[PDB]
Amino acid sequence: VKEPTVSNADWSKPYRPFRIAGNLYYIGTYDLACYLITTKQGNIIVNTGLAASALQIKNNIKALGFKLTDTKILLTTQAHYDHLGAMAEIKKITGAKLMADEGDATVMADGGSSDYAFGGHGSMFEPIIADRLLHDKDTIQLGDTKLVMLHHPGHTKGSCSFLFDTKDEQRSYRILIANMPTIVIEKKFSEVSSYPGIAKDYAYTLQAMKNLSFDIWVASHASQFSMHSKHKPGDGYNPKSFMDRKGYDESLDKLQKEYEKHLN
Ligand SMILES: [Co+2]
Ligand SMILES: [Zn+2]
Ligand SMILES: [Zn+2]
Repeated sequence: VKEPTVSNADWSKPYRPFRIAGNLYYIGTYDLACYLITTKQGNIIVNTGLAASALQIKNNIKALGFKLTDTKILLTTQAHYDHLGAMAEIKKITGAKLMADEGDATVMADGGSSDYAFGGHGSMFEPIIADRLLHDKDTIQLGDTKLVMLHHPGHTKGSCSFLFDTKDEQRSYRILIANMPTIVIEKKFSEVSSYPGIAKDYAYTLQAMKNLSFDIWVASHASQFSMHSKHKPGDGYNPKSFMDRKGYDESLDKLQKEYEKHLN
């Protein structure tokens, strides 16, 4: 396994973990977004960072006063090394069930060596095998929390978002953990031959994502939802700073124009 060169220091830069809304917490790096969802029956972790991120993740969970041994479920939005780098390790240590969008099961099982965009040069992250293959609109229940997986292909063949309700003592929130449909290739869709449905998948995702409704959206990278504009370490609890429909729409507009060009 050889993790590709990382030029962006913020991918490994530690960041102080915080509560976003209800039982949703941010436990990722300065730019690689990882989430903890805490329930009465244990916890869900969504994403890791790079290979070395396992230490920070364990520490972040601890720092919020939760227990790593309460981890029951592992999810990802995206089978790329920047979001699955430490997943094999976290799964080993926790013994949690990994649930994955069927579209990415294969790439995950080979550590990214069959990746349509970065394949052919061996494993880019430690292979993981999912205990559950999820399809569009499958639900994941733990205690009183229920997640809906949304198949949002294109970024990866199985990239996906999660839609779920949480509550604090005053209010309930509909949260989208979105995988934004960014384009990873530099060439035209028509030339990406080992992913024949790539253009149709982007078209489907862009349309499906525009029509979603929620109170709060977050993304796979902190920068993609401007997390550092909405929250500083020490802010305390403030779900409302993550209410940002305009931000979401502006982002999908940009990604729509990108889709039209075919690349970046
Ligand atoms: Co299936
Ligand atoms: Zn990616
Ligand atoms: Zn990424």
